[PDB]
Amino acid sequence: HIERFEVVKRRAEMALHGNTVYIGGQVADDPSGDIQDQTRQILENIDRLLQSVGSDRGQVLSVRILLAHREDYAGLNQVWDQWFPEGRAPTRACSLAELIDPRWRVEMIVVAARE
Amino acid sequence: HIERFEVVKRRAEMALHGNTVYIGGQVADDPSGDIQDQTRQILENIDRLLQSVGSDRGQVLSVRILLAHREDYAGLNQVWDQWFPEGRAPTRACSLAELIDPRWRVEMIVVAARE
Amino acid sequence: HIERFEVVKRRAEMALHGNTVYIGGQVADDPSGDIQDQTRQILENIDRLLQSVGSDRGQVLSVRILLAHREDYAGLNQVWDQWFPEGRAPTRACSLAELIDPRWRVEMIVVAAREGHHHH
Repeated sequence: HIERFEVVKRRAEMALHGNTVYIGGQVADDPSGDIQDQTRQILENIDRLLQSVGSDRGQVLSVRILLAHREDYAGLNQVWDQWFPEGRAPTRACSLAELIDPRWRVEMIVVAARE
Repeated sequence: HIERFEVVKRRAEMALHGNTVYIGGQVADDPSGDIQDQTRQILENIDRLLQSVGSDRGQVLSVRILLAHREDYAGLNQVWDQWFPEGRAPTRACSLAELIDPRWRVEMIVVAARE
Repeated sequence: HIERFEVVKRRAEMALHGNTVYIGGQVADDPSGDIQDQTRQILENIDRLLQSVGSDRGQVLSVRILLAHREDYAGLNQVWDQWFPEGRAPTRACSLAELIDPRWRVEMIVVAAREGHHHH
């Protein structure tokens, strides 16, 4: 009784297992912009996915952040550090990575809870 | 007498915690072939591992795919995109990475359910 | 409800969801040391975090290991092999990665169980 969302042959965007939510690699739908813009797009899409299963921004457990360029780290954090409800930031791990599309400045992978 | 010198690797292959399955990084047993062959080997090993604990290919939650070479992306997907039952692909995040053994074309890290 | 530990705007060091423990990216507090030193520092901080919630190093489920330099692989594994009770080491996946601070030789990301009522 795994529930899946936005499913194609290649992937589900999201899978729910009991009360645990898995969200696969998230990138900006419009990767033409800067790190701040792409970060915001990804976080907003995460908001939308979470709301669709009865979760929310305060229920995130872990985020893996794959960052394309070191120079973008401050801009990533500018958006991220203002985002989560007070005292409810998830665990986080950010490193540099080579992503499939050279336009992507960042990719996130998420585990969350659903009450 | 005889003295034996070996390289011995004792791998934590899987850990089960209630109804969630964590699989250690998986690579091809025989990494001499192309991306298609290596991808097939790893997915087949995942079938065997999941079978052994009462899970299956339709119960995968997340797969992190670490691809060694950009040129192998299409070949990875050629196999992957035909693998999963309809509506049952896991969440996925693929990026390029330098792997421990230069022979490996891909490594996969799996979380699955056993219901 | 989720319980979080060592929380700032940027991150919680640890989040507990029922009996599953998530610990975020762990790097050495003092990164001037070699791979063995940094690996020990990281595993000790993981130990402290786990025990604070009633888990322990025999209850880890997965560790993602991001290694900065190929020549450090043997040193990482030397400590790893000295650390965990026989047969109870967690699943792992190690690859080479560029980390944010060039001084960091390794970074680990952890999922663990919190089973029993073990006091530390």
